[PDB]
Amino acid sequence: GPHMATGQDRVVALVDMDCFFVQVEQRQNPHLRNKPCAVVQYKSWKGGGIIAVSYEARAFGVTRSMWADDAKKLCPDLLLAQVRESRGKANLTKYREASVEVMEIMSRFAVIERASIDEAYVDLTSAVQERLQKLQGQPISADLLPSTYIEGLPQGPTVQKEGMRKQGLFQWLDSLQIDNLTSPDLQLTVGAVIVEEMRAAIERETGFQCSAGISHNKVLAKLACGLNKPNRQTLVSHGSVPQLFSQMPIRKIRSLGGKLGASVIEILGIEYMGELTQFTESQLQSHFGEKNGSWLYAMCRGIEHDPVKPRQLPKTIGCSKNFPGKTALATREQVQWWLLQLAQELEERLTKDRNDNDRVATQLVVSIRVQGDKRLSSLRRCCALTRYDAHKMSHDAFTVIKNCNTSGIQTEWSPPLTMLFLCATKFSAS
DNA sequence: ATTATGACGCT
DNA sequence: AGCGTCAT
Ligand SMILES: Nc1nc2c(ncn2[C@H]2C[C@H](O)[C@@H](COP(=O)(O)NP(=O)(O)OP(=O)(O)O)O2)c(=O)[nH]1
Ligand SMILES: [Mg+2]
Ligand SMILES: [Mg+2]
Repeated sequence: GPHMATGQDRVVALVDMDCFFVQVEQRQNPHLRNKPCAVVQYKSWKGGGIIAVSYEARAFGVTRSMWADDAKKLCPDLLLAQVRESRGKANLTKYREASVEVMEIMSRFAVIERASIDEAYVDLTSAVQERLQKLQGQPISADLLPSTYIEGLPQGPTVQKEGMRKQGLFQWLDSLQIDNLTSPDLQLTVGAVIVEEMRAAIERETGFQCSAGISHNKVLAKLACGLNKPNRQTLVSHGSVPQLFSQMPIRKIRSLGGKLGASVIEILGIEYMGELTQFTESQLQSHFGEKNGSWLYAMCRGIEHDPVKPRQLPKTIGCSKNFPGKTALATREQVQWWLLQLAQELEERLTKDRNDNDRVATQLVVSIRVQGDKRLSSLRRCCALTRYDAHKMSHDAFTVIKNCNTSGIQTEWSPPLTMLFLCATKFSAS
């Protein structure tokens, strides 16, 4: 009743750049704009692997993870841009720099948490209180929400999508009590106004379009963001959760798309998020552990407490390359050469990070994969990172991994290596 | 032969 | 510390 917390204390948004790497390449090359196009890394093997797809190309069935040659079968006029190659490997610097452009604009409006190269959570609670004081009980005009969808509306008592959007928004605004400065629905609405402004600023100052979700926590904001892509934003209210979750496959919720979600489905014999409400918190904890069980009990009611961490910069800076099938490294000279290439890229990125961000990494993590292992990492070993020197870093990585070489011979490497990975971690202010 | 990252939980 | 899971 009156003591049952409803998880409506915060306003949280999730901003995700639409087909990011594609947009970066389309800004640079106008010939790619408003076309089916995709971004690929490498080229020789099956045309390269697609990692980003414009919405025009998605209409033909092109997806991430698809080989470019296969995508061309679905979409013969697909345009391709290739990721830059440096020191023998894909180099993603152009997209990281574009990411920084966007994140610095977002940070003008509120403290953000960088969740990926192209997505950030925003805690808008305080900004919303400020705007509410400025409004002075003035209603919110639909004109201030020109790209906003209200999930679940319209309902009750009509052909085109923009008309649908406007009907739902009008129903939402008509039911708003702008008198009450602590109304959660009002707070979400003002949050949506602020996100319209943030998205307008991003597009004006970078050329990039994005989608966004506005709700009371990170998981609902993330789910909301996906409901109306591209170039739109969606408000998911607390009240919309029962209907939304009643047909929502468990795997759609961030963190339940893998083994844990499969176990929820299999153990409980359910399919949809909403079905979780019928279990007690102790029941869920008994199946899935204390932490997961409490999290699921709250999440299926729309409640989640994970804070938006004030963290605009990545916590690690890493370099990795796969050596699949027959390209695997089977000589010591090979392993040393590729460790050096990875370490030279890492040195370049670390030196730029130190100059930009007043910090220094102190730990080097070396990960390898050996032929035959189905795991991402076969071995992970750390050593000290005391100088930004590529030859030192590559020598240190070789020292920590050299005992994996089964070959009695000194020149050969067996079993051959199918992945190398260097990661700088444990930053300190400098 | 998807690949290149990056975050975080467990023990 | 090293490994696994979840992303994508
Ligand atoms: N190197 C690499 N980059 C990747 C990979 N997957 C994605 N990227 C890169 C390329 C992506 O552009 C970027 C952002 O990832 P998303 O937000 O998941 N996809 P997007 O923004 O394209 O589409 P949407 O409109 O649905 O949000 O990360 C990968 O496996 N490897
Ligand atoms: Mg995106
Ligand atoms: Mg993203």
